[PDB]
Amino acid sequence: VSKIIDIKTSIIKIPLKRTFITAVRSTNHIDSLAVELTLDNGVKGYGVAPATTAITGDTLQGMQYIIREIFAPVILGSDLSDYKQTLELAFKKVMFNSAAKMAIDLAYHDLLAKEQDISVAKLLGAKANSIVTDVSISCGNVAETIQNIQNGVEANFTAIKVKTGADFNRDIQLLKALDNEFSKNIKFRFDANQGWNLAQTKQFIEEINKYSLNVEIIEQPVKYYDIKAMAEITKFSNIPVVADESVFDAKDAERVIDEQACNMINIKLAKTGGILEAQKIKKLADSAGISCMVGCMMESPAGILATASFALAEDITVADLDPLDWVAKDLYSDYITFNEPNIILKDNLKGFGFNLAENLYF
Amino acid sequence: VSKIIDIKTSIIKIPLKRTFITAVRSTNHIDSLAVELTLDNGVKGYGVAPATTAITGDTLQGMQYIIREIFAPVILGSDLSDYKQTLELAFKKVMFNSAAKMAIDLAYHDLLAKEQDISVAKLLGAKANSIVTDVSISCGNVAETIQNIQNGVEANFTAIKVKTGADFNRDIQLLKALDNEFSKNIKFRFDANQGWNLAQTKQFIEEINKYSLNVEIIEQPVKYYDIKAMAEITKFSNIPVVADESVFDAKDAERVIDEQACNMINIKLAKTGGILEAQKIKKLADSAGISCMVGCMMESPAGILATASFALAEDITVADLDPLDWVAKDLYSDYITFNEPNIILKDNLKGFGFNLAENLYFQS
Ligand SMILES: [Mg+2]
Repeated sequence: VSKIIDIKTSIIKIPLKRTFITAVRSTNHIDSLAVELTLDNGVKGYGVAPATTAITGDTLQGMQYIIREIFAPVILGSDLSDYKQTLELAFKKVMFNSAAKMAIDLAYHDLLAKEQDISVAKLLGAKANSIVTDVSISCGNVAETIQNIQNGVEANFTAIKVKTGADFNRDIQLLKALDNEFSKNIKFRFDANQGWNLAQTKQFIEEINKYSLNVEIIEQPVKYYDIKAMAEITKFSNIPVVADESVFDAKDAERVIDEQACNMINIKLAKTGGILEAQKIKKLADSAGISCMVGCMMESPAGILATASFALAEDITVADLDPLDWVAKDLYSDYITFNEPNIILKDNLKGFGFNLAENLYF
Repeated sequence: VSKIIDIKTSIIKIPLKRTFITAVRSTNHIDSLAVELTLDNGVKGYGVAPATTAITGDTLQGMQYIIREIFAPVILGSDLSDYKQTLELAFKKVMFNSAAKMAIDLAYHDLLAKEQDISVAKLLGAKANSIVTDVSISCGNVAETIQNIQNGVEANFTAIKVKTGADFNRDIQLLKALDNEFSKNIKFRFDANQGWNLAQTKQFIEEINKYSLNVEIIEQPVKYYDIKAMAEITKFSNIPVVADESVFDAKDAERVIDEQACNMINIKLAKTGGILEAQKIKKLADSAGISCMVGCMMESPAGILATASFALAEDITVADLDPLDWVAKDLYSDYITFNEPNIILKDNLKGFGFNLAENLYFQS
C-alpha cells in the first residue's frame, strides 16, 4: 500500500508572448504554484494551479501556506488509495482557495495514473486524444477587434471567443461589423464576464438576431450572483446561455440547475478545486440535461493539459483553452501538440507527462 | 486634504486562556494581520483582521500580499476623502479574502475619525457606549460543558452561546443537563457551525421544547449554502433562526431575505470586509423587517472594539463578542472596559484607540 510521505511546493512564473490585459490587471507573465507529492515507493506526482486573485481569490502566498500548513498534515502518512477521503478531510479545513485545492487534486491524479503506468487522461477514462479550442479576443475598439479576429481566422481557428461587457455601445456596433466581415463558417462565443445588465443582455441578443451570424453561446452576461436574471435570460434567449462565474462547484451547479439559470456550464478546474469536484458537476449537469464546456484562467500548459484530459474523459467537446497560444511552444511540446485549433495529447505519457526538474531541481 | 502616503502591516499572535472548539475546528491561538495607513500630515490609522482560513478562507500570507501588493497601489497617493471610490476600485481586484478587506476598511475609518478628532463610534453616530455579550462554550463532553457554563455564570455572563454540531448525540444529551443545572434567568444561544443536517435540526428544536429552557436563538444549524433547509428550519422553528456563514455580504443578505431563510443575520466585519459593507447589510435587513446581531471570529480585541463601535451606531443590542474573555485583559484595557458581560468604550479616544504601534513593528 502506497503512502504519501513528502510534499513540496514551488512558484513558477511563465513569460507571456504578449501583454495580457483583463478588467482589473495587466501582466506579462503567468503566476503558478506547483505541488509535488512523493509516495513511499519513490513515485512523484505534480499539480499546477494559477493564482487568479480577481476570480478565485487565490494568491501564491496563500496557496503555499495552505498546502504546507493545512493540507500537508492531513495528507502526510495517508494511503494513496484513501485519496477521496483524504481530500475531503483536507479541503473541509479551508473555505474558498479553490486554486490551492486544484494543485493538490491534480498531484493526486498524477500519482494514481503513474501507479497504473498510464496517462491521467486514460485513468479518467478518455480514449480520444484531441480537443478543439476557440481563440480568445480581448476587449478593444471595433476596428482592432475585427483585425484580431481576422488574425485568428488566418491562424486556422474557426471558433472565436469574443470578450464583451466593457463597453456596451462598442459590443452592439461590433455585431454589425462582424456580420459584414465574416460568414457562417466562423462560430462566435461571447463572454461579457458579468458586464451587462438584464436589459442590455436582451438587447444584445435581439441585435444578434437582426443579422446573419453563427453564434454558439452567450456566456455569463450578468453578475455571478444574479441567478434570477440568469434564469430570465436563459428563458428569453434563443442562444445557449453559459454559466461561468456563477458556477464554481457542485453546489453552485445544483443551484443553477434548480433555478434553470443556464443551458450550459463552463467548468474550470481552478474554480472547482480540481478533477474530483469537476466530475461531480458533470454528473449533476448530465442528469439535468445541461451541457458542459471547459475553460481555464490564463494559466500554464500543465493546467491546460489537466483540463483537456478531464474534457476528453467526460465527452466535453466545447473548449476555451487558448493560453497555449500565449506561451512558448517548448514549454508544452513534451506533452501537447498544438496544431491550431487542435490541442493534441502526446502518446504514452505516464501521469500528466510533465516534470518540475528545471524549477525544483535545476 | 490629507493623502495616504504609506501602508504597512504586522502579524499579531495571541494565545487563548483555554481551548476554543467548534464543529469546524479547534484552536489555542489567534492569528491576525494589522495594517497601518499613514497620512501625509503624520496621522496613522489602524485595522486588524483575523486569518480564519476554515471560515473566510483568509490567511496571513494571502492578506499580506493582497494589502501590500494589490490594494496599496490603488490606495497610495489617494485623498482620504476619496475612501469610498478607492475601496470600491481596490476591492474589485480581489474575490473573497474578506478579512484582508476588513483590515483596510477599519484603518480608513480610524483615519476618518482621527481627522475629526473623535472616536470611530462617534463618527458612525453612536449614542450609547455599552453593549452586552454572551460568553461562548466549546464543544466537549457534557460534564466539561456544564463546568464551562458554570464558569461563565460565575463570571457574570447570563447569555451563553453553546457550540453544537460536532456530536449530535452529545447535543441532545446536553439539553437534559442544562435543564437540570440552570434557571430561565440564563439565556442559551445554540450555534452548530453548520454541523447538523435538516432532520437533526428539527429533532434538536423538538428536544428543546421538551425541557424548560430560555433559548434565544438557533444559529447556522446547516450548511452555509443549503438555503432551502434554512428556510424550512426557519418556518418550522418557534425559536429565531440566525444566518451566520450563509451571510457574508449584502447580496447574501438579499438572498436569505428573499428566500425567508432566517429571522436574524449575524453580522461579522471579517465576513463583510469591514464597516461599509456591514452598513449595507443592516439597511437591507431593516427594510425587510429582519433583525441583526453582531458576532466575530475568535479574534483580537481590536476587531471586537471595531464591531462594538458599529453595533452601537446601528442600534444592534444582541452580540456574541466574547473573545475578550479568552485573552489577557491587558491586551484590551487601553481601549475597552470589560465589566463582564458589558463591553464599554472608554471615553475620549481618538479613532478606535488601539495603540498598536506601541507593541508591534510595522513594515511596508
Ligand atoms: Mg467566462
